[PDB]
Amino acid sequence: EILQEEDLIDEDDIPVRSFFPENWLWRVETVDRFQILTLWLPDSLTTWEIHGLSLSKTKGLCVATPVQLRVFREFHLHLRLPMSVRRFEQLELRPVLYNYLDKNLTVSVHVSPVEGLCLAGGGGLAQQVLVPAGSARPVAFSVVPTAAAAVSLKVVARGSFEFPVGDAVSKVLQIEKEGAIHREELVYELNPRGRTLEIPGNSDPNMIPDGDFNSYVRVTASDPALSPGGVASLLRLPRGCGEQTMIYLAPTLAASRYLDKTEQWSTLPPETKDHAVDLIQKGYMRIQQFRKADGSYAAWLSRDSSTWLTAFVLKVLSLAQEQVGGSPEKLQETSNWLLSQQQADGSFQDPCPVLDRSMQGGLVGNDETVALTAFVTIALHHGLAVFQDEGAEPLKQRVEASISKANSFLGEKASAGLLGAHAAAITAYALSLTKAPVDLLGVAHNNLMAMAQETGDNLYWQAPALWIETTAYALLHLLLHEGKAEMADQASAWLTRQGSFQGGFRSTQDTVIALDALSAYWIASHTTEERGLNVTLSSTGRNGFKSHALQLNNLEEELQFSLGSKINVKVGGNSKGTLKVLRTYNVLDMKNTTCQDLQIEVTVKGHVEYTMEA
Amino acid sequence: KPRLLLFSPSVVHLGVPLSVGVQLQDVPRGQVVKGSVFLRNPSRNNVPCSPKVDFTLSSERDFALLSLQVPLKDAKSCGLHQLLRGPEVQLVAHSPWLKDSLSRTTNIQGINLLFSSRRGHLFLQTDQPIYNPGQRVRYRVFALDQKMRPSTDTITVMVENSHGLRVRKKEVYMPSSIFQDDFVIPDISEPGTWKISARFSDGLESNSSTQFEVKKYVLPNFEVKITPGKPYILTVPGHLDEMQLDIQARYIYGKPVQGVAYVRFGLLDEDGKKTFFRGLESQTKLVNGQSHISLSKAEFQDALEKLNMGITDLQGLRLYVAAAIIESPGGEMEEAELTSWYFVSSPFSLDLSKTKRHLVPGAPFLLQALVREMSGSPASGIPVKVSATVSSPGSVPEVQDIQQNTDGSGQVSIPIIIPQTISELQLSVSAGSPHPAIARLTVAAPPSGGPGFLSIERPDSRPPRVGDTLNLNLRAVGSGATFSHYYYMILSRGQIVFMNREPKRTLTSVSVFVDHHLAPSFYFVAFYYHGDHPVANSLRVDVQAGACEGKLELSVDGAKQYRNGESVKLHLETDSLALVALGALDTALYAAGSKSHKPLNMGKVFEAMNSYDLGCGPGGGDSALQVFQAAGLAFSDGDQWTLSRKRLSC
Amino acid sequence: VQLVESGGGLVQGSLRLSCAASGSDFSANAVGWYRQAPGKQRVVVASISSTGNTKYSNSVKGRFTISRDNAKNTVYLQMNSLKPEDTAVYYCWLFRFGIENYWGQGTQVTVS
Amino acid sequence: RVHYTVCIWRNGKVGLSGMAIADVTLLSGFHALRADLEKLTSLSDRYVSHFETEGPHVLLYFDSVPTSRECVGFEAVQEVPVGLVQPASATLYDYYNPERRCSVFYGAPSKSRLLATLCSAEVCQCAEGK
Ligand SMILES: *[C@@H]1O[C@H](CO)[C@@H](O)[C@H](O)[C@H]1NC(C)=O
Ligand SMILES: *[C@@H]1O[C@H](CO)[C@@H](O)[C@H](O)[C@H]1NC(C)=O
Ligand SMILES: *[C@@H]1O[C@H](CO)[C@@H](O)[C@H](O)[C@H]1NC(C)=O
Ligand SMILES: *[C@@H]1O[C@H](CO)[C@@H](O)[C@H](O)[C@H]1NC(C)=O
Repeated sequence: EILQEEDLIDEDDIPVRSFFPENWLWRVETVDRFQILTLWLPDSLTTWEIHGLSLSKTKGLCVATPVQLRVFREFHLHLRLPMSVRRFEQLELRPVLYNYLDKNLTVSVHVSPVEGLCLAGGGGLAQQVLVPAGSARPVAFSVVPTAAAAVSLKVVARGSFEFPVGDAVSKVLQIEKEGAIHREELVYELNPRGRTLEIPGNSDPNMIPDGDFNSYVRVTASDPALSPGGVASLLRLPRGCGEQTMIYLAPTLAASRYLDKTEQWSTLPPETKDHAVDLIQKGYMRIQQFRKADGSYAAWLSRDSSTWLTAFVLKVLSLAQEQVGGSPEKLQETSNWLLSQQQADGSFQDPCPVLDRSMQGGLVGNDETVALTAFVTIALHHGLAVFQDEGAEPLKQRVEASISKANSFLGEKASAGLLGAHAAAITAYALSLTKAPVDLLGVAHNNLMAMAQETGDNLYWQAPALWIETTAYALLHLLLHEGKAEMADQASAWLTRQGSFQGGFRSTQDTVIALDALSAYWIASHTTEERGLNVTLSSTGRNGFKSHALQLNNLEEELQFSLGSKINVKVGGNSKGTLKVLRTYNVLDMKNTTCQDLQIEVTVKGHVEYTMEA
Repeated sequence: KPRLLLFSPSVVHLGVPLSVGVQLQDVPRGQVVKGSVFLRNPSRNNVPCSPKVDFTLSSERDFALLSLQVPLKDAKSCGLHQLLRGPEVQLVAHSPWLKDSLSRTTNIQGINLLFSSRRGHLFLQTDQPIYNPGQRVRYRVFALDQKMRPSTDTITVMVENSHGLRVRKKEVYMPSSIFQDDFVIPDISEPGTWKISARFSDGLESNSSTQFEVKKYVLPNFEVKITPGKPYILTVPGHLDEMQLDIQARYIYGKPVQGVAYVRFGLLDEDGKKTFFRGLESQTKLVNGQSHISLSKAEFQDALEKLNMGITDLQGLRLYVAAAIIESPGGEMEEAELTSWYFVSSPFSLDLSKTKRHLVPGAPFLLQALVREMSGSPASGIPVKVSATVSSPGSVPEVQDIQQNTDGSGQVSIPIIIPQTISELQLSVSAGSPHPAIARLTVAAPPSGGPGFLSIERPDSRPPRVGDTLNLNLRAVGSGATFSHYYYMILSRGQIVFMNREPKRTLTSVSVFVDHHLAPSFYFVAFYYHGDHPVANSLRVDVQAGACEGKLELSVDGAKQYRNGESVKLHLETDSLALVALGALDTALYAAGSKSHKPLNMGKVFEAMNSYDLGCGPGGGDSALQVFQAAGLAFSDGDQWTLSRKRLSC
Repeated sequence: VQLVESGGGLVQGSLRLSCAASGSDFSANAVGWYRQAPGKQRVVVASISSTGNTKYSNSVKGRFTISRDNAKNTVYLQMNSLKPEDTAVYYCWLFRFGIENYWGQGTQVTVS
Repeated sequence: RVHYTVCIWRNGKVGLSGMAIADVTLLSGFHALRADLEKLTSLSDRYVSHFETEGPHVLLYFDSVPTSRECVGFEAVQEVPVGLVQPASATLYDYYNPERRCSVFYGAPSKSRLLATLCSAEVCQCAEGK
């Protein structure tokens, strides 16, 4: 029970431990097969785990075994500050003295009188402590942080001259702003009406004026076939007369293009794809030599031409032109020949009917003139692509004039009503495909709807060749007419069911059209848009006018934005997501300092010695 | 009746060369076949997706391994990214010999391949395992090509928020193969787990991520760890092993903590709900940072009776052990949890993930089992009993019993003998004495009437070290000797890195040199043809640790117990010019509350390299196609091909 | 680091009693002297801090001065008005890094 | 020689469902006498099941903490005079959830529980001086 009258090592003599990095040796360097780099150990007593990665051009990646560097001081001072300290609140510091030496030490511990902190004695008052060998002695220090931002408090423990050992630690305690932390989550919605919205500026009274005001935006995108066996079996080598060759070539081209568009070529072996291409090339040549002088494409050279088969061949060859190095001018001549056969009112003649009507599909019947007129226009339109961009300008304009005349004529016939399902179906597709006038297009669409049939789920219009073909034409019209809406999905489902039967698509006219419709439907359904939802926020705050953007083409995004007042929103894009701006600020919060559930009270009675007193 | 045979890994990664194998079969010996192989997508009118490569294989040297380049620009031009129904590209071989001589319908023969933009390896490293809000995060990403050499491609690094919200995206083109960047966590960030993702710019699904945890922590001063006496507790009827565990508290710098340990016990179900005990709390002073705490059998069951759980109910429950050590007279406390300590009915746990299915009649079915101690490292000297019951259709099912001990690495190779014309097989393997850990499986025999099978036999049955040369014995089974050669190939990381042939002999032995190209594992597909049909049988071969060739050796000046501020000398030894990327970490951070996830090491690197492997299973197959599929190969000999994979994973 | 000291001898008195340090960054580290009289334990007699702030044992404070100079890496404990109880063996004390303590052979002094 | 009296009670009915671990810290320069501390655990109605004291630190484990003001006291010894006057600290934890702490500052017999700090509505200043 005795003091020391300044018989302790000098305060300035002991080094001060102030650098406490949780991670220090962060660097990437080049080594010439050998290198020693000196390091300056940070003033923290732990076991560093030094590790490295070697990235050489020749050898490659080669991770290394960690080196457990251990830094330790025999007599030190461990000052552990709390994570959060509130200003103007009693604080308890317990810097413990660890004496691992084999001697007993009497030391003086005192907190340097850093400004902004009020010590127990108001200054550097020493607290003698006896630390026995291999023991820890806490030295409590009660302080009240009166500062505003942060204070660097250093605890100095200078030992006696019996064994001159000392250590000092300097740390900075972060005093958080007065008041609690509040979160204001403002959820919203987004859409392509209801586009622009404005989030009201904060006007709460509890907010402390002088302090922090952080706002964060969190936008979320919130995003939501026919058997390859049967279709492949349709690939057959064309043979026979000028008509029977097209019987075997039209299905072959449709099956090849269906799989091409449906991307079902992977299922079959690659040999089949080139086998299909080779058959198309052979068929293209086989029918090309049946061509007359003026591109008539008759069944026999001696026999007179038929406009029906010429249009059918023109449609088939025009589609195959993409994958076959054909000669466009021959198709141009054929289109020119077709224009000649047009009647005064815009119809088409077909002076010589084809030998076999079984390939005509649902054409044989009471009504033929309207079917041919629409059928030829579909073929004629398909021939627009083959026309070369350079030269042959007059030929095109003559086609658009005639097809428009045919489009007009179809308008009166369809509008007249009492047309058969097949004639109505083709007429609707012809007008929609060729960009017919809206009024005629509109009536044709609703006329077909009237003749529509519905017997159950995924039922519309086993089945006869007429019904299968007519449904296919309607499906093509619906898909091109304001997209697909709950009917192409339902209608096409029947076509797949009807085509899945053994030996389905009995005829060829249905087979080519049906496979054309289903391929168009499949590509329409399996397609996605950008779904962009980029939103821009703008506000006129104290700092002025600021703007931001958040592209959500793919995920979710968060972004720091410096807007302190009422903000504006500018949503764009078809995609709909969720926007929620959260603002954080300090409020005037108060509570019990005392314990609420578990309470402990301790009192001391007796006489306690002292050295310096007021 | 010759054949041209096309081999290629079942998946082609855009931007990296693709290994293709072309091999003739039954050639008249007087004709040389020439052609070219290329990728083409039939969805876009057979537009080639890669430059054509010609092989020109002859009869004297039929086998020919050739590589195809697949640049990104070529893929874009041919329209591989515009596909709608999944990724699918065709690899074809164009050779006029097919149509003119063999009289095939078309001079083309190919295989359907899946494709993916995944390529290269990205390794992300963070400053610290765990951060607290307001601190600056320093992360760097290493870009590596397929061959593990440094790359210089453009990458994009996007940091994700705890909720999955991106808060950063930096498209950086990098010539040094190392890209160091940092950011600041928001001061208001709630505790959670973040994620740093990086990917090559051109590639779209070639990403790689490293997770760091954000949590409000104060760096602990000492570490507490609870080590149970045995990681398992027997719960068999009658006998209940005593539950004793040790508690150790040690200051980070190494000295032993001197405090008091307060322990509480409880049970956990599968989800994690806790059922704490009452009155079983044990508090004891730590002598030299040690406290041996055990539960007597009498008091444990009493607590169970108090909770009416019952002995039988201890099916998969975990016995919680939480400490609250308080160093005295320090005043601070740290806590340890012991979630991973189960009640089990047997100490050992057999693993039969290496025993190949699809036995081959007439050859010794090799049984491979890994006897791993319950939640622990593999153990040695544990007798394992197997009772194989071959089910002969024409007689009573014979029963064979054979016993062997673990070699010492935890793996046991027990060869059982299987006769011909066997319907199926059922064998039960049980390692333990007493308390066996029974495990059983049934392997069905291949359909009868097919071509003779191929039996791949490895005499050693141990994982070879890099630089060794393992020998494999090939033997045809139940077939004529019409064939005159054995064709084999080696697959590593989804690439045919070796193709050759071996002449038939009485004892056909093939020496395979295991270099760094074959790591951490490789397949071995060998096939022979019985006139017209193919016969094949694969074999997955593992490889040892095979430390990096780079040979980076961090070292310090011994152990001098450096004081704070002393100048240490870090010695860096490397076998060539290299970019050493260093990081010194405070081990106290690992103690601070966290998942204690492992850092980057060879376990992750070898997993990265082997992440590209396409094969699945231990090998073997019912038919030639199935074994080619299993090994991760696409095959087509004209009249018999392999269907495209349904997915990038098996 | 090796500490070398000398200059102690019988006197009626004043002794230079200088000590030299074997380099090792003599400056920027505290230095001083220790008195070890017969029987009793070793005690501080006088010391000089790195900054120059001198401290003396209260028992013999203010009698004999302590001088440290960096020119030749040495210290002095010039004595004066020697008291008969001062007979003891002195040691040269060095104190580097704040935790490392060193002491020399120690020269003995006699009084009459 | 000084006499201590540490007391514990809880409001209860929620939040605790367990026992407590007192962590009273003695005044600087004290150390609880071992003898008086041991006799607490020897009584038939012993209030604390386990204890451990080293230097100025005392770790008392209270098996049961009731809603009443039941409590125990011990004696300390003086080994070195307290250099400066300040209020020490005492902490009570929850056995099954030590996060539920309870920090209380206790002063010397003739001193106060808080440092002299004259605080206004917005700013405060301290009068720690002679
Ligand atoms: C330190 O004090 C203890 C108290 O009993 C004593 O046993 C020990 O001998 C002392 N140290 C030395 C070096 O004498
Ligand atoms: C997104 O930005 C683009 C321009 O890049 C523009 O379309 C519009 O401003 C936003 N909305 C959509 C849907 O793109
Ligand atoms: C603290 O909580 C108690 C309830 O036990 C209440 O009586 C007291 O008023 C609270 N202190 C305040 C509101 O300052
Ligand atoms: C890449 O991202 C996808 C989806 O964003 C994810 O499923 C995948 O796991 C990521 N890759 C890695 C290696 O984590």
